[PDB]
Amino acid sequence: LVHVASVEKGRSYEDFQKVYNAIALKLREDDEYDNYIGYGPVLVRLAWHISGTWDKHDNTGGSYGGTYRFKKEFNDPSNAGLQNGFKFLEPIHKEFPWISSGDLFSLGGVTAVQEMQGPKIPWRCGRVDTPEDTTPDNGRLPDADKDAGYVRTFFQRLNMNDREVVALMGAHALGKTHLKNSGYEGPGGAANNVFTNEFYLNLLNEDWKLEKNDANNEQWDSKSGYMMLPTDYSLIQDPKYLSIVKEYANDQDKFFKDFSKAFEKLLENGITFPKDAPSPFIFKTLEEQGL
Ligand code: HEM
Repeated sequence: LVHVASVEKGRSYEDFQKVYNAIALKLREDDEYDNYIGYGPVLVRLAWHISGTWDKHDNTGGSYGGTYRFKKEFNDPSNAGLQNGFKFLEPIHKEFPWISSGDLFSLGGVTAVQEMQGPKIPWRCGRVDTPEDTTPDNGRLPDADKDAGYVRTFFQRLNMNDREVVALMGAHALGKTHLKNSGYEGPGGAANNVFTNEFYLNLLNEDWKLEKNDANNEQWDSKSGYMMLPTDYSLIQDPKYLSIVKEYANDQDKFFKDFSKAFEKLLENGITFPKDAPSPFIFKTLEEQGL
């Protein structure tokens, strides 16, 4: 099963920077969402979930086909809440109808990370919509109530190693768990709409207690009002993960560089890029453009 990137006809860097900018401008404008967290975190999560269905063994799932637009995937219990990100992107897609669904969903994630002051994430165009029967079944996204061995094995299916897993998980600095979506409640820290290495700092520095939430699920809580999922906390229970958590807690730049690599890889898993494909694009932020 081969998915060849095909550039939207006649489009180039400038066209995608316009789409970036529209997303970024709406991120700034629609600031009220989720008690003023804004849409950044949910857009990052959407980009991850549309990519995280990939299976390296047979190249099913993955961002290429844009299949989140079909009800089977839209309604995956694992994706509860992401409809808010999709709705955000609707007017963007209406303005730029030429962009593929997979390019739009993944570009939303890149735009959110950069506009939240995260690392630059190189991004490649050319995902092509595929039909409804290519939508992957529910159940390929990870459970949160599990341990380090679960996490490690899970991410092998996405061809991610320990360092890539721990780097990717730093995105959990962003946003919050919502009890009605996932059966977990609370943010992971104070800086949850700016992209930093706070996830690692808080894992190491907060005093965590294993409590039950109102949905009768266990989660790790701090007196400062933060929470970690069991799978988050597993990163400091496993000795190999813990070393890498300490590394990123002590080196912001290294976290940024490793996140950027792992996130681009996640977003590109399953896609074959022709040798004569354009190079990856690095979009300017609104701030860099004076916009
Ligand atoms: C073991 C892997 C992971 C598990 C079990 C997991 C689980 C969760 C769960 C349960 C939530 C809360 C959803 C809700 O209640 O609204 C969440 C939120 C989120 N996740 Fe993860 N996740 C994992 C990996 C990742 C990765 C790799 C990324 C992206 C690089 C990511 C990005 C996010 C973001 C940004 C949020 C906040 C969303 C919001 O505030 O609306 N997650 N995740």
